[PDB]
Amino acid sequence: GSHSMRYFYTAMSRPGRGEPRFIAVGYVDDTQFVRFDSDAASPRMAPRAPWIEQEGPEYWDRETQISKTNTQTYRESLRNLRGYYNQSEAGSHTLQRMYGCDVGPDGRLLRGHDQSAYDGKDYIALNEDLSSWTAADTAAQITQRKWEAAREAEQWRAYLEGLCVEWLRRYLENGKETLQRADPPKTHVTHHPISDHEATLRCWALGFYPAEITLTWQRDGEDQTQDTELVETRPAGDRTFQKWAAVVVPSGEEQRYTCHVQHEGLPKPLTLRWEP
Amino acid sequence: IQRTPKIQVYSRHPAENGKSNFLNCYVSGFHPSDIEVDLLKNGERIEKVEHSDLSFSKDWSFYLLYYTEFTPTEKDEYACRVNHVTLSQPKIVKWDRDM
Amino acid sequence: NQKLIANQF
Repeated sequence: GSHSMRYFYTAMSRPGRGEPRFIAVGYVDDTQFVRFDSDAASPRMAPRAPWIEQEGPEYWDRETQISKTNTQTYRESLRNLRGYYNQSEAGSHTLQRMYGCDVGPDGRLLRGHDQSAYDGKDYIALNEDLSSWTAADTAAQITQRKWEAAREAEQWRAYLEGLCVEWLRRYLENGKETLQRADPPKTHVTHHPISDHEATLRCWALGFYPAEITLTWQRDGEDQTQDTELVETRPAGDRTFQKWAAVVVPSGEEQRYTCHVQHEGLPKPLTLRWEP
Repeated sequence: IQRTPKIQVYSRHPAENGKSNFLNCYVSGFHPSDIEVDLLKNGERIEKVEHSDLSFSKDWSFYLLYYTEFTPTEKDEYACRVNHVTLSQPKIVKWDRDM
Repeated sequence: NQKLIANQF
C-alpha cells in the first residue's frame, strides 16, 4: 500500500543546565530506523532497524554531520523564538519539527510535510503546495519573512519531491520483508463481570503491524461510539501493536454485541462475539 | 502548554505465571518532554529498565515506552510510577493482566 | 536521508 517516511526533531532548552538538547528520530511508517541525541557521550546518527545497517560509512558520516548542524541551528532558533515572544531567559522551551513524504503503492509522491511547533503549539507549516507557509501568529510571521527571503520553500520542495522519495523507495526495498509486511491482529473477546447487573466485554487486537486499526463495538448492529472505552494503540516492544475496546453490557445481553475489526493485514474485516 | 501523561501498564505477551515476558509502561500524550518513569516490583524500583527514543504524535505530545524482562506470578505485584511537571505527586498505575 | 536545515527560525 502507501508508505511514509518522517523525521521528528525535538529541541529543549534548559537554562542553567547547559545548551539545548537536540533529539532526532527517523521513521518509515511505524518503524523507527535512526536516532540522534546531542546528549549522548559520542553523539552520532545511529541505526535502529537492521535494514539500515547496510548503509556505508559515507551515509552515517553525512547523517551525523547534518544532525550536528541541525543541533546548532535549533539552538539559535530557540534563542530567536524566546525573543519573538518576549520570554524570560530563565524558562525552558521546546521547538519541534516533523517533515517527510508519503508515497503511493507505485512509489509516486502523494504529498510532502514540514511543520513546526513551539511549546507544543503549532507555529509554522509548509502548505501542501510546497511553496507557501501558514504562520500561526505574528512571531511565526517573522520566521515566514526570513524563510521567504532565504528561499526555504523552494529547498523543501526539491528535497521532498526528490531525495525524500528516492530514499524512502530505497529503504522500502531494503526492508521489504518487514516494512512491506502487514501483520494482522490476533483477536478475541474477554468477559469481566462487574456486578449482578453488568459485565465488561473487551475486544482485543494483538500483534498487529502497522499501528492503524479500527476496532468498534455494535449493539444490535448499531455502533456504540459514545459507550465504548477505547485505549490508545500501544507498542508491544517487538515491532507490533496492541489495542482494546470495551463496552459495559447488561448481564444476559452479551450476544447482542459484536466487535468489528479492520486492519490492512486482514483478508476481510472480522466480526467477533463473546464466546462463553 | 502543559499536558499530563496517559499511562498504560501491560505485558508484551499474554501473561502466564512462571513464564518470562516483558513488562511495558507506555507514557503518552504529555508535554513538555521531561518525564520520570520507574517500574516497580512489590513496590521496589526495578533496576534494569530500558526505554525508547523520544518521539511525538501528530498533536505534538510526546510518548515513550519503558520496558523490562519479568516473570509474572499470582502473588507478585507490578506497577509503573510516573512523575511529570503536571503532577503534584508521582502517579502509580498497577499492572492488571486483563488490561 | 535527512534534509540539511540551515535556515534559523
